[PDB]
Amino acid sequence: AKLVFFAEAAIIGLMV
Amino acid sequence: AKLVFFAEAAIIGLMV
Amino acid sequence: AKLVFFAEAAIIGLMV
Amino acid sequence: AKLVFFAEAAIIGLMV
Amino acid sequence: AKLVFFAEAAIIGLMV
Amino acid sequence: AKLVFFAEAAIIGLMV
Amino acid sequence: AKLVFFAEAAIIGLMV
Amino acid sequence: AKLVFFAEAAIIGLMV
Amino acid sequence: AKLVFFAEAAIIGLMV
Amino acid sequence: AKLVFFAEAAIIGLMV
Amino acid sequence: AKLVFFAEAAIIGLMV
Amino acid sequence: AKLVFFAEAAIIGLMV
Amino acid sequence: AKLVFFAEAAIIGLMV
Amino acid sequence: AKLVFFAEAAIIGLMV
Amino acid sequence: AKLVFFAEAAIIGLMV
Amino acid sequence: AKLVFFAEAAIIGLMV
Amino acid sequence: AKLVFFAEAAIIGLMV
Amino acid sequence: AKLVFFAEAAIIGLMV
Amino acid sequence: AKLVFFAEAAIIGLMV
Amino acid sequence: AKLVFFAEAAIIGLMV
Amino acid sequence: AKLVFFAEAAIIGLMV
Amino acid sequence: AKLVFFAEAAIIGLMV
Amino acid sequence: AKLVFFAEAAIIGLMV
Amino acid sequence: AKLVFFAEAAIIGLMV
Ligand SMILES: [Cl-]
Ligand SMILES: [Cl-]
Ligand SMILES: [Cl-]
Ligand SMILES: [Cl-]
Ligand SMILES: [Cl-]
Ligand SMILES: [Cl-]
Ligand SMILES: [Cl-]
Ligand SMILES: [Cl-]
Ligand SMILES: [Cl-]
Ligand SMILES: [Cl-]
Ligand SMILES: [Cl-]
Ligand SMILES: [Cl-]
Ligand SMILES: [Cl-]
Ligand SMILES: [Cl-]
Ligand SMILES: [Cl-]
Ligand SMILES: [Cl-]
Ligand SMILES: [Cl-]
Ligand SMILES: [Cl-]
Ligand SMILES: [Cl-]
Ligand SMILES: [Cl-]
Ligand SMILES: [Cl-]
Ligand SMILES: [Cl-]
Ligand SMILES: [Cl-]
Ligand SMILES: [Cl-]
Repeated sequence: AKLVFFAEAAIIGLMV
Repeated sequence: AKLVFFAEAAIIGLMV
Repeated sequence: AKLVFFAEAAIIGLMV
Repeated sequence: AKLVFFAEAAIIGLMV
Repeated sequence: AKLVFFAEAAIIGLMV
Repeated sequence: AKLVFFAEAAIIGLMV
Repeated sequence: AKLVFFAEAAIIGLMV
Repeated sequence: AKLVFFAEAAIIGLMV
Repeated sequence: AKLVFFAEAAIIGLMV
Repeated sequence: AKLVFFAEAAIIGLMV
Repeated sequence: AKLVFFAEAAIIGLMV
Repeated sequence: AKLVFFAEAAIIGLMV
Repeated sequence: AKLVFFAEAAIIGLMV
Repeated sequence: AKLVFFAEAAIIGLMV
Repeated sequence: AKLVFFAEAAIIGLMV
Repeated sequence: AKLVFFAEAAIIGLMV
Repeated sequence: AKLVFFAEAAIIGLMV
Repeated sequence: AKLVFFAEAAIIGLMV
Repeated sequence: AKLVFFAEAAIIGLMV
Repeated sequence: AKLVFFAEAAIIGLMV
Repeated sequence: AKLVFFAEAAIIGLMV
Repeated sequence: AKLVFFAEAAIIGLMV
Repeated sequence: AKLVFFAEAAIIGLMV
Repeated sequence: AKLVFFAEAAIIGLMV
């Protein structure tokens, strides 16, 4: 799956 | 180059 | 914000 | 998984 | 139609 | 900002 | 409109 | 050839 | 999953 | 809507 | 910021 | 629908 | 110049 | 095949 | 030419 | 023609 | 933010 | 699943 | 780099 | 047919 | 302007 | 390679 | 006109 | 790399 990253702090990566 | 991330485990970052 | 990645080496993650 | 949205009314969110 | 979401508050879903 | 949704369960929406 | 096909079962064709 | 779909109703699948 | 069609005759649809 | 032209004969213009 | 336009009538211009 | 602007004079906004 | 087509009916071909 | 138009006058359409 | 809008306040549109 | 690959096992490539 | 440049002379860059 | 290809040498085909 | 496949015979893989 | 160009040196123009 | 090539033989390039 | 500009300050131009 | 940038070194900005 | 052509004169081919 592709991996998408967000900066919220904390960085979280979500799978696609 | 653009960096594209995948998750398979292990992360793989591939480039453009 | 979403993190967009480039590689030039240095990896750069910029926030959208 | 990422949720992709369409509208046809019914709203449909499909998972990638 | 494709449904595109925005956040301004309030959520706004606009279509294609 | 644009809104991106993921199904993880729980649905979470992240801003861009 | 463009027609986009998905498989979930059942086929779902959504439009643009 | 790949089949590309439109809807106008009539459904049209054209070959690429 | 997304559905992709090909004309080979016989029409075959492959999942993504 | 965007208009997309094809040639098969006859011309077919399909829309988005 | 860039202005992105939709029409749903109301015209909506959202800022990026 | 997405709204696309052109300048020719006069402005013309066309949609998707 | 390239001709880009929309339909709104009136067909509009704009030059790029 | 897809049809691409150009304004050169005279309008000419080329197949893809 | 295409028209691109920015919010700077004042809204300014630039031609492409 | 472009070549598209699928993993079904067996890998099959379809022409476009 | 992304940076977009225009030639108007004077070159001006607008943020996105 | 569809196979997406990169080259970094090693050729990598990842499944969608 | 992204790898793009074509079929002409012989296969040709070209890169981005 | 449209000619698509790559460079790998050799320049390659492939027909669509 | 961008340059687009077609194979018709004779190769012809059209400006955009 | 394509050059993409960002503003953070300082300008950063990253490539494809 | 919009300025599109490449790098080949020389930086080239072309006008659209 | 993809090769992109422009016309200014002189032809300039730039790459991705
Ligand atoms: Cl945000
Ligand atoms: Cl280095
Ligand atoms: Cl993005
Ligand atoms: Cl997942
Ligand atoms: Cl209804
Ligand atoms: Cl997606
Ligand atoms: Cl074929
Ligand atoms: Cl009908
Ligand atoms: Cl296609
Ligand atoms: Cl801004
Ligand atoms: Cl109304
Ligand atoms: Cl944008
Ligand atoms: Cl021209
Ligand atoms: Cl009407
Ligand atoms: Cl165009
Ligand atoms: Cl699958
Ligand atoms: Cl190596
Ligand atoms: Cl894909
Ligand atoms: Cl042809
Ligand atoms: Cl060489
Ligand atoms: Cl093409
Ligand atoms: Cl202009
Ligand atoms: Cl050099
Ligand atoms: Cl552009």
